[PDB]
Amino acid sequence: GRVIRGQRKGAGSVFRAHVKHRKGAARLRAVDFAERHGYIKGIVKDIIHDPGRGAPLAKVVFRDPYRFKKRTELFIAAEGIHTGQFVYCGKKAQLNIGNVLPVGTMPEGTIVCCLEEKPGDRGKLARASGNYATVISHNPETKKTRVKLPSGSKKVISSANRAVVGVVAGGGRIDKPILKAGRAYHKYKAKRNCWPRVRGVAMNPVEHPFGGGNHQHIGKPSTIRRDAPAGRKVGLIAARRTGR
RNA sequence: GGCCCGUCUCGCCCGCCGCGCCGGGGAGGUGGAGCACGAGCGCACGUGUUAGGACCCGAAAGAUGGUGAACUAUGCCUGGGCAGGGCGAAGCCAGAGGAAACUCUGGUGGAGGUCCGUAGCGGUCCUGACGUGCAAAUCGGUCGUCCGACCUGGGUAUAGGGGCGAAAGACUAAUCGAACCAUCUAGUAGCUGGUUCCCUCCGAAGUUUCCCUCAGGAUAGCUGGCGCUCUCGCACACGCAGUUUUAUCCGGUAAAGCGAAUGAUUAGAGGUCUUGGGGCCGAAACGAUCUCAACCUAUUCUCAAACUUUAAAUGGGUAAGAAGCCCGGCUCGCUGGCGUGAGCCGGGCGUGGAAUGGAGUGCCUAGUGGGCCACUUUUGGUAAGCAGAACUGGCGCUGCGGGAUGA
RNA sequence: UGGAGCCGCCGCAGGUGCAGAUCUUGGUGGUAGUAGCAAAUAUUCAAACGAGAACUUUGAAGGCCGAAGUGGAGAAGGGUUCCAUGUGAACAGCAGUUGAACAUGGGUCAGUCGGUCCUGAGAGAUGGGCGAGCGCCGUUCCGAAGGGACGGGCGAUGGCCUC
RNA sequence: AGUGCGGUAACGCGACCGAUCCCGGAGAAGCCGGCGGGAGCCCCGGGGAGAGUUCUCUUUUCUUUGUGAAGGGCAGGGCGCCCUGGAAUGGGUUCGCCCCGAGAGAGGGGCCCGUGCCUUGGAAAGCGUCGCGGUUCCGGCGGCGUCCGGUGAGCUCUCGCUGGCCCUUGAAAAUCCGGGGGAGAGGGUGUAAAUCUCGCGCCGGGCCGUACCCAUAUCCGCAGCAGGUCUCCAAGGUGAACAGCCUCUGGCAUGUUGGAACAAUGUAGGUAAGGGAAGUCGGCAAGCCGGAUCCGUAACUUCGGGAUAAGGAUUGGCUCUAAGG
RNA sequence: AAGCAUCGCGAAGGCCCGCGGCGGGUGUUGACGCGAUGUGAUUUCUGCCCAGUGCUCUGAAUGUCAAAGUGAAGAAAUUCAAUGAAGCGCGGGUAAACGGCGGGAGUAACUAUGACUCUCUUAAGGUAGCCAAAUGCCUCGUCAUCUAAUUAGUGACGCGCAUGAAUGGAUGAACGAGAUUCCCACUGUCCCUACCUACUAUCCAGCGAAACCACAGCCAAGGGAACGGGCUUGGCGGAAUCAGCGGGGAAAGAAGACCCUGUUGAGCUUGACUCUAGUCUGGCACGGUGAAGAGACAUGUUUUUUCACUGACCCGGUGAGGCGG
RNA sequence: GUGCCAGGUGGGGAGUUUGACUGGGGCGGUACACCUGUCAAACGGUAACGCAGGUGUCCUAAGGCGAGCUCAGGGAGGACAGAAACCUCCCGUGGAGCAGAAGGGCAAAAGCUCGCUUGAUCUUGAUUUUCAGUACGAAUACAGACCGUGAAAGCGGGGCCUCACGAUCCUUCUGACCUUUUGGGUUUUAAGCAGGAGGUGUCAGAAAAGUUACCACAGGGAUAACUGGCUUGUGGCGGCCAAGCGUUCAUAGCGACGUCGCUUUUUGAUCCUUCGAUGUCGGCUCUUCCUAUCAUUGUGAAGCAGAAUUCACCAAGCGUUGGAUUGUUCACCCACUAAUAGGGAACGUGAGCUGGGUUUAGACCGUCGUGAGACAGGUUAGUUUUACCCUACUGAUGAUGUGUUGUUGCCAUGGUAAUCCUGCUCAGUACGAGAGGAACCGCAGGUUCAGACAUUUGGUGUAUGUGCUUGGCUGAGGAGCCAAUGGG
Ligand SMILES: [Mg+2]
Ligand SMILES: [Mg+2]
Ligand SMILES: [Mg+2]
Ligand SMILES: [Mg+2]
Ligand SMILES: [Mg+2]
Ligand SMILES: [Mg+2]
Ligand SMILES: [Mg+2]
Ligand SMILES: [Mg+2]
Ligand SMILES: [Mg+2]
Ligand SMILES: [Mg+2]
Ligand SMILES: [Mg+2]
Ligand SMILES: [Mg+2]
Ligand SMILES: [Mg+2]
Ligand SMILES: [Mg+2]
Ligand SMILES: [Mg+2]
Ligand SMILES: [Mg+2]
Ligand SMILES: [Mg+2]
Ligand SMILES: [Mg+2]
Ligand SMILES: [Mg+2]
Ligand SMILES: [Mg+2]
Ligand SMILES: [Mg+2]
Ligand SMILES: [Mg+2]
Ligand SMILES: [Mg+2]
Ligand SMILES: [Mg+2]
Ligand SMILES: [Mg+2]
Ligand SMILES: [Mg+2]
Ligand SMILES: [Mg+2]
Ligand SMILES: [Mg+2]
Ligand SMILES: [Mg+2]
Ligand SMILES: [Mg+2]
Ligand SMILES: [Mg+2]
Ligand SMILES: [Mg+2]
Ligand SMILES: [Mg+2]
Ligand SMILES: [Mg+2]
Ligand SMILES: [Mg+2]
Ligand SMILES: [Mg+2]
Ligand SMILES: [Mg+2]
Ligand SMILES: [Mg+2]
Ligand SMILES: [Mg+2]
Ligand SMILES: [Mg+2]
Ligand SMILES: [Mg+2]
Ligand SMILES: [Mg+2]
Ligand SMILES: [Mg+2]
Ligand SMILES: [Mg+2]
Ligand SMILES: [Mg+2]
Ligand SMILES: [Mg+2]
Ligand SMILES: [Mg+2]
Ligand SMILES: [Mg+2]
Ligand SMILES: [Mg+2]
Ligand SMILES: [Mg+2]
Ligand SMILES: [Mg+2]
Ligand SMILES: [Mg+2]
Ligand SMILES: [Mg+2]
Ligand SMILES: [Mg+2]
Ligand SMILES: [Mg+2]
Ligand SMILES: [Mg+2]
Ligand SMILES: [Mg+2]
Ligand SMILES: [Mg+2]
Ligand SMILES: [Mg+2]
Ligand SMILES: [Mg+2]
Ligand SMILES: [Mg+2]
Ligand SMILES: [Mg+2]
Ligand SMILES: [Mg+2]
Ligand SMILES: [Mg+2]
Ligand SMILES: [Mg+2]
Ligand SMILES: [Mg+2]
Ligand SMILES: [Mg+2]
Ligand SMILES: [Mg+2]
Ligand SMILES: [Mg+2]
Ligand SMILES: [Mg+2]
Ligand SMILES: [Mg+2]
Ligand SMILES: [Mg+2]
Ligand SMILES: [Mg+2]
Ligand SMILES: [Mg+2]
Ligand SMILES: [Mg+2]
Ligand SMILES: [Mg+2]
Repeated sequence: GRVIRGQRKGAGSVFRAHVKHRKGAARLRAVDFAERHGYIKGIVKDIIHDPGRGAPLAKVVFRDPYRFKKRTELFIAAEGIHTGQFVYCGKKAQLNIGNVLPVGTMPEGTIVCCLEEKPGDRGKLARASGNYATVISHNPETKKTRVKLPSGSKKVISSANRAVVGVVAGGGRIDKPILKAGRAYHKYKAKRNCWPRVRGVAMNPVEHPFGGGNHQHIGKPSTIRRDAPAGRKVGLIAARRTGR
């Protein structure tokens, strides 16, 4: 048969991301002497909307402590961050909203977001539109910390890394329905070509493993194993349960 | 008969540089493509069987390497475009009714994947026109939509078992259930079509057996050619038959029979064989009357491809002599009271019933392996110009006279 | 008729005889002077040129496209098709004195109009990696990736070595 | 002493030192609605020049009736620009909004666009008329005019203000400019260093394409093919309309031919007494209604609609009245 | 398509591309995200079943279990025995996974049926709803109604060959170039046809092909290879043509597509036969250093469990900008 | 994590297969390897998806000897005991049994019961059976040994005879003081020779699941779906006899139990033509033909009194309707009518029409299948090509002879055409108990058809004849024009 969709998505070139009008990479400020020992101050110039993202970004300008130059950064502004606000960053930073500081120095129970997974990767976790990670417990020896991710998972992350304080601005975005194929088209047009999703039962049996037959039925069990090959692994990928 | 090699059986004898798990020999079975005082080699010609393009033309295919996103499918970048009207969302103003609570009314306002509708986009219906057209998909009326999932130019990206698809296996340059170009490739085909001068002579088969065999091959059969071995209407013939006769056997078919067996089956008559049921005279009785289920005795009617005592006609084998008789004698390890039986020698006797034939034998070897019809017999079927058999003859392969025409 | 080679016999050899193959090439008939030259209302009179006028030209009349045009200019594409003169052999499915046909010529002038410059979607080199290999992957990734300039110091020629 | 001066200020004047460095802006931003300013075109009342009718009328019908880029001045828009002053009895104000003690009305100013008018260009040229020079060749010669105004939700273009929508936020770089600093330079009392050049003066700007068609005949469809192909401009009338119809500017000969008759069957339009779908698989085709104004509008419903539901009346011309600046 | 509901994934990850690599898309991404599904707005509801096929969880409590390694015999090739990973078996979960939802017996004061109870193959046996449906062979089921007449339409009944609950059931406003039935007006659809117009067709001036063609062409019967233009017997036949016409030429158009055969293919599916990419697991090498601990042989050898270090190797950031005492 | 092995998963992907016979193919069966009786026509041989059947086993004895008896059944008897329990006598040609299906064969056996046994052992050939005179399987006499049994003759190397079974290659076991193991010697191992086994049931022997309506190719009328051809079981129709129905009375009208025929208007049966194509159903239109006559004309018979209605003859001349439903062929219903008879012409008729439902490709539902998919199950939307050729026909010029022309005509031949009904009088009469209820000739007219014609009426209408008007244009009036014929 043909190569199925999803299997065709790996090559790209029609399925790549629409990264034309996006305003850059939303990354934390990298670690240095000021991040490690003290704190350096920056100003929030403006807040911008990034295409394909439900969260607004914030242009934050710092002064470079080694060369005379105003360094700008792309943070994700917490809900409540206004322009003209002094965002501090480092180890000695005070605990308030929009003030990135390490998890080993913050008290536990702190609602944080834009969390680093490994120390130094400029912010990876819990930073979509309204999500937040919580700090459960610390550990003085070996510098480890327990962090609850917004999926309910509970992860051992080292205490050396940092996160901005608060929730991601733009919460409640999924509470409103789309109401239109047009609004869903405009939503995914800024992201990537993935929205018109033909069900594989309605397809011919040569471009999908569920197509064919005089009636639109699946025919085989839709729950497939993890050890399934490419072009076959279609349906419910290694389902533990499947019902309501 | 004899000999060589392999294998099997029964037994003994001979020789040594090394006396042995040595080597050789006898007789009798049996297998070999052997010997038995050679016949091959080399070249050329004809035919047949093959491998090769293989008599010629022909596929649906498969693989390898490249070319296309000028059409179309989708994503991105940059530009362009979309009259005039209808309904009147939020917000806002004013008035009226009442107590706030509030409720109506008149405006303003211009939202909608809203409505009519132009340009644009597309193509429902007339299944209209045309249908060797204007056109390898157009035209007219009627149409759907026309501010958002809209239309469109240029640039660009995705390339063939790949792409792309609001998903029709649709599109991918008039080519898509796997594009196009070139090569392997003159791919293969038990399958269709065709196969080129004359005359003479001979001349078929659709059948046996086997094959994943049923449109085909192989093998026998039918056929042609090349020959050989012999005989002679030159005073002087051994053998052979789709033939008959003379003797000798075989049958179990037609017919006939079942007063004979097996199976079916009709009706009277005479006998308590022997019980029993509906029964009638009787408490009952083989005491009188008959009945049928199975009883007997002689009779009587109709049968049988898978019954038969009998039993034809047509048929099938044999013998009609010299390869036959009559004698005398050797051999035997078979059998053996002497004897048998078989094999070798030597000698003596020729028209072996009718008519007709000149016979025997060895190589190659094409085509065929779809048949059909008719007298008689016969299976299945209501029957068939139906299907399937037996002998024989025809058509096929064959004209000619007749049946008006015509296998 | 033709104008330059050819045949009989003995032998050898072959790309050696056509009526077919929806055979291959070329040519020609019936059909047949037939189908047809019928989508978007329409032409008419007089004169000039000529051998020749329904189609050329001029004048007049009547019409059509009706400013989302049958108008005036560009892009892609075509490449001389643009213009003048002459011809009417072939083409303009009738004709033509006409044409985008033929034959001679001629015509496109830029600091300001565009390309040229930049970058977008993207393409594509060096390093690096992969691959038997033509090469392929990738555009910051396993890079010593700058060839520039101010102020000062040394040295040197050129121009009236002062500058 | 002297790298300028003026204003309360927004800022202005013809220049008005300045580096490596840093910061910022322009480049550089969606779609739609509404309003306002300006232009081009259209309309009306006239005045001039030339053409048409004038069998009757018509101070009449048609054409024309202007000024480039580049500087200066002034109208006209916009201001989220500044000063005085502090407002409820709330005010100003738009089509709608909206604004105001974080400073509204009322005064006084300032900046930007000024494509509009005048002005240099510039009336010499262009146009419309009348009359001539020259046999011809001849880019001519002269007499006049190119004027005064107003309206409009008019069509198109441009600029500005404001609002709506987005689970859409609507591009980069080349290049140019401004600011913060003060490394550094200047001459020492008539000169200089400087002039992100204030005015003038001098030289140069190389290479490539430039014609025509652009579409019922110059392109692609085998062709002068009823097909396909991206755009700019858009007159008058009727009319809601850039719908349809007629006309002006411009264009053409009816689309690979004409003549004579009007047979059948065709193709495309129509019309039919009486019946109204009885025809046919099937109201297929055809036919009825249709614009606007005034009434009126059911069931159901997601309370938005249905809905132009269904169903009635009117529509011409002429002469007036009243209202709308 | 929005709405609804699932599944996987916390980055040495999920899905996927790639001959290849510290390769690449999602990713300028981070559970309100990405990838794979089913159903298809609103309301309401989504019953029972894990026996089967799938998917998934742990388990030295373990049947099967390859290679490498361990021990025993021999002169060795070789053989034997124990150990024996993942996966299959065993045990839970899972139906908005694929799917399935039948029979038998007893039982109610008329009969009938079964509210109730037990069992089967195999796990429950069709729940709420709905229907002669687009779904019902019988069938044109039965009744009511629409008609003069209805195999059509609508409303009810359920005995439903063979309806049924996200393989979604039911209802439902608006919408539909979707499919059916009736009614009002309307009309040549028809009774039943008629006439007019334009372009053709007709003739003419000029120009002018193409399909097709064994020979060509009047019929009745007979026979034939079983429907003759030709043969036989009859009927008979007479030059050259024009406009129509559709009866014939089993007219043309294309080596029937239907059905069959071929030891001919191709697209697809899987519980067909062989394989294979990917993926999971085990062994050897890259692969080092220390700590305690358990087991086996035996009076040093092997299987090893976890932790600690970086020095190989991997990941992240930077303009490798302050790392350890 | 990489490199290399090992194990699981694997239609994500690749290659390939999906037997044969067959009154077309699938389904159903094996007629695919064998055996008996018949077919089978008196040697043998002989076919069909001809008939009845049977087989892929079973037997340590059911094999091999020797001995003794007779079996099944019947009659007669005997306590329980009867029809069948056990004992005895007689008859008893096999009418029982021999493992099975059938046939043949058999009486001191080939059966039953005993006693002993393993000839059911090893090794060469020859022959028969299907046959090509090749195998395999089975069998037939023998030959050499070793044996069993019996007193011996002899019998026996499997089953009383006809079936009970299997190549190459590979593997396994057994046997020889067997050969080789490639320089020589030993040993393990391996290869050889022969015999047996592990099996090819499609049985002379590939290793093998489906679907295609998205399909393709080479062919076939060797082979179907249509029509045509033979037959007529079936469908329809007509006779022969005559027990009865009919108040008596077989035959006015019918007619059982039986039997003889016609038709291709129905379905069957066959495969003879066509698969280098003969357009596959209905309906619309239109023409001709048959009679097996519904009505009309002329008649005969009735259980014909009249009316009405049945049977039968000559007879196809003229008629056989409008609709609701269904695609319908059929069917049923409403109404009219004299009557609403049955059929054929390639199941008349697609270069005549339509495309309604079969019968492409898109879809939805139900059943089946894991699936792709299938369903004379239901629904929906689905391009209907060409005549200008020859003939036939409809019309039109014409043509040959009459010396040429014109007028007037005749005529062979060919076509043919009229049909049916209502009202009045007869007549409320004939007839009849009554109810009811005719017929002939006349009179007035209608239905269908045919041939004409436009006085009237209706339609058409571009005399573009004449008014009325919408928009635009010629300066206005007048006169007009365009708007594919502006409209009325
Ligand atoms: Mg589909
Ligand atoms: Mg698949
Ligand atoms: Mg199913
Ligand atoms: Mg060849
Ligand atoms: Mg050859
Ligand atoms: Mg070939
Ligand atoms: Mg292949
Ligand atoms: Mg269509
Ligand atoms: Mg059509
Ligand atoms: Mg035509
Ligand atoms: Mg399909
Ligand atoms: Mg001869
Ligand atoms: Mg064959
Ligand atoms: Mg016999
Ligand atoms: Mg007999
Ligand atoms: Mg043959
Ligand atoms: Mg036959
Ligand atoms: Mg030669
Ligand atoms: Mg020739
Ligand atoms: Mg003509
Ligand atoms: Mg034309
Ligand atoms: Mg032009
Ligand atoms: Mg020219
Ligand atoms: Mg010409
Ligand atoms: Mg103010
Ligand atoms: Mg130009
Ligand atoms: Mg133009
Ligand atoms: Mg017009
Ligand atoms: Mg015309
Ligand atoms: Mg003309
Ligand atoms: Mg033209
Ligand atoms: Mg009428
Ligand atoms: Mg009807
Ligand atoms: Mg209609
Ligand atoms: Mg309504
Ligand atoms: Mg689901
Ligand atoms: Mg459920
Ligand atoms: Mg389960
Ligand atoms: Mg229920
Ligand atoms: Mg109806
Ligand atoms: Mg109903
Ligand atoms: Mg169900
Ligand atoms: Mg269902
Ligand atoms: Mg013929
Ligand atoms: Mg015809
Ligand atoms: Mg064929
Ligand atoms: Mg074909
Ligand atoms: Mg075969
Ligand atoms: Mg092959
Ligand atoms: Mg293929
Ligand atoms: Mg398998
Ligand atoms: Mg496969
Ligand atoms: Mg294949
Ligand atoms: Mg077959
Ligand atoms: Mg015989
Ligand atoms: Mg005995
Ligand atoms: Mg012996
Ligand atoms: Mg015996
Ligand atoms: Mg299908
Ligand atoms: Mg089918
Ligand atoms: Mg045949
Ligand atoms: Mg037939
Ligand atoms: Mg009959
Ligand atoms: Mg009687
Ligand atoms: Mg044909
Ligand atoms: Mg035909
Ligand atoms: Mg008669
Ligand atoms: Mg009808
Ligand atoms: Mg027919
Ligand atoms: Mg026809
Ligand atoms: Mg047709
Ligand atoms: Mg149809
Ligand atoms: Mg279909
Ligand atoms: Mg003609
Ligand atoms: Mg006559
Ligand atoms: Mg007038």
